[PDB]
Amino acid sequence: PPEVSPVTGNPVSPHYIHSSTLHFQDVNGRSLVLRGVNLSGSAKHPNNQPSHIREGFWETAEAGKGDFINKPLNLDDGSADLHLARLKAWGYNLLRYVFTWESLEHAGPKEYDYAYMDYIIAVLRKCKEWGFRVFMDPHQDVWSRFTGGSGAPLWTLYACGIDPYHLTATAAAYLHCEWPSAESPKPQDFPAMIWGTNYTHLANQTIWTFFFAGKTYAPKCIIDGKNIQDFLQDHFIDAVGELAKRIAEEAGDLLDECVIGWDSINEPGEGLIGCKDLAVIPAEQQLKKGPSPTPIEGMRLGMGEAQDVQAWNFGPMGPYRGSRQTIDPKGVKLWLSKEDDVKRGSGKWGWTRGKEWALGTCIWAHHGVWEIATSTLLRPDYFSTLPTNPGHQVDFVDDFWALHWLAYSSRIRLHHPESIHFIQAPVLRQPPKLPESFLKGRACSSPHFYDGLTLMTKHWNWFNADAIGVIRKKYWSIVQAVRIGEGPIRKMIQGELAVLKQDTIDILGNYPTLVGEIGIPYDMDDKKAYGYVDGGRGEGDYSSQQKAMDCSMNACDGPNCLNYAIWNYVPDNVHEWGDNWNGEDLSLWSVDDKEPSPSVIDSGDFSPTLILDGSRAVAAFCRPYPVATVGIPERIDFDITSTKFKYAVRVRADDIANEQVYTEIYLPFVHYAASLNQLSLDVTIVASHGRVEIQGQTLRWWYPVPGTGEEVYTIEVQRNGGALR
Ligand SMILES: CN1C[C@H](NC(=O)Cc2ccc3c(c2)NC(=O)CO3)C[C@H]1CO
Ligand SMILES: [Mg+2]
Repeated sequence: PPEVSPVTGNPVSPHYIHSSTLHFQDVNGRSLVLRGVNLSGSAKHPNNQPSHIREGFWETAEAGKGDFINKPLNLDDGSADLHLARLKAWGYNLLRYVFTWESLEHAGPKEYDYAYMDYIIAVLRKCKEWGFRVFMDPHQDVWSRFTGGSGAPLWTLYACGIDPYHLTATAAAYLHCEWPSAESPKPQDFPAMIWGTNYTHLANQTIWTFFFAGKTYAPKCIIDGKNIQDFLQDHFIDAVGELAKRIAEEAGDLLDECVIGWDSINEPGEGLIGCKDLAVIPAEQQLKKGPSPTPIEGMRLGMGEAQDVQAWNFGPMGPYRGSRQTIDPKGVKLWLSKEDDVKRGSGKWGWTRGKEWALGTCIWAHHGVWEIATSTLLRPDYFSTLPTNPGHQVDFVDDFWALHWLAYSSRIRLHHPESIHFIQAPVLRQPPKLPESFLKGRACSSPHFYDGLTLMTKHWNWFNADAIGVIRKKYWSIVQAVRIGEGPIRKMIQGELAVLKQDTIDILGNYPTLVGEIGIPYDMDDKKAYGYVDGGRGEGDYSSQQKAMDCSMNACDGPNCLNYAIWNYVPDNVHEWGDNWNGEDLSLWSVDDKEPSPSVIDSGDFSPTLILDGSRAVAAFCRPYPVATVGIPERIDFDITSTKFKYAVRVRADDIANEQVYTEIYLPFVHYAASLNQLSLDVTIVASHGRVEIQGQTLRWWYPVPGTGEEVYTIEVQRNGGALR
């Protein structure tokens, strides 16, 4: 690695993690692997406002409030250190830190919650004191909580001319708090993983088109003298930059040593950009479930007109058409009236709206996309090209997302000069070619991956299918994408993670890859493992959950040897409501599943209750792996049943190896302890070269580099006497 930064040309801190090659590297040239969790989804919503509670949901946000203090970690009751000790004891060295635009700018435009950013600083310092590397996640889901997920403050909806209280009657967004109606909600009946379909309902279809391309498809949406595009992007970027600046000015010791970089905006929605025909839902749209209006059908509903729409079920091979369904808004419109914009919109939050921004009527009709009098669609391919140049067919990633990233990454570097750009292309899209003028040899691909079949069906199936192959039309038929049996399924999923690596080197360059999100649902089979069904039979049996996560985790091993962050870790998770967000339940830990310095955790002299009590399928997500390596990682293999761990390293004659520069491997007590009834490893170790040493949950491996060329060394570990109970 170089002696100066490829971004600034200055010398680097000793803690610097290089991100200019296919692997993270410390200053001694050791390849680093960073593995951990997202902390935390609990930060998606304010205190006492879980997704399923409607009381106070709208009122507090209307008053400009947004109390996220002590999320994700309560710094007042001493629980924060225990949680971090548990994560560190599981061997994690990485945290994807979750924060929302709402939590920063809920009071109003440019009225930032500086107390909450100080809280974030206070949490990040504990993380630094516990030895975690962190990168920051500006997080959202289907734009905002008020459109069915998480992210942006309520006032952005009014800024877009939308009356939040008409979203349900229009079916422009499905809110857990208001399912099936705002009058008689039954949050527990909220269909599984339906919240994601909000991306293909009118509110998100509109707002995301504004955000990434307002100047192109909505040129008459002027707000404060700017197109809504700049209004929204400036305000989102300014907010995140305001947090980075604060950290830079008030806690600069965090930068690079702990906070190594910033993720791009989370899973950005595409809106209607690229829609080839507003009259149909393309067969390529992979996710359909429940009532699924086409774009024009949703717009007609947005004007209060009843529509008979197709409903979709999710079957073993993906969505398929069920029965048709009639949505009747009974005349209720989605669009804020002029009167309400004065009382609740522009006049309340403090902006001026342009004369040509028609209110109380559909904004796409106002731009000639369809005619309201006849309810007829006029320009079905309007988002397919540029109105100014119909010859150019749009690519959302290249033409709109990339331009946003350019402005976003610039701000990040402005306040965090040595920041790694963790590049998150839109879900299941390849990243764009980005200019080295902006990457500057300090970037990492941060794609997400989920076992999609397992996540939608909340079941570990005896079959599975190659999602990425289907998207890339690899197979003549979707049936040829199916695999049967653990082996084939695991090999298939490992091959899917390999595509993420291929995307990086082919497109971005010789940079590392890190799976920013990966995980499996624990609320499987109607919560049999929580004891909810079959007269309580199966309570505590996480066999299916353990196999699903073991398969996802194994996919990051093999030849991939990937960095990743598991989704997720929710201190306030419970069996009844899961993660308290849209019925998702992906937490590794729950108080409902229960029956201290850093130095003591490094010592291994802690109680086994810390690493097991409250965990779910801990055998799958707490695994051996090499934190730092002299050379390049070539292959990781770990087997729960036998506890057998095998790691191959490609060592090169030019690599640096000596007494203080060695390979370090985490060996979890969970799999290798003598007993879990001090704690100690009870293992047999076989190394092709060099010597080894054991203390706590840490294995140190000294070996010499080859005299010339490169050779592959191996180390094998296995618990004495089989696996634990
Ligand atoms: C657990 N929830 C799930 C949700 N995010 C997504 O669903 C996006 C996604 C990414 C990668 C994927 C697929 C989907 N689908 C595939 O089939 C394989 O790769 C948000 C997250 C936390 O709240
Ligand atoms: Mg103002």
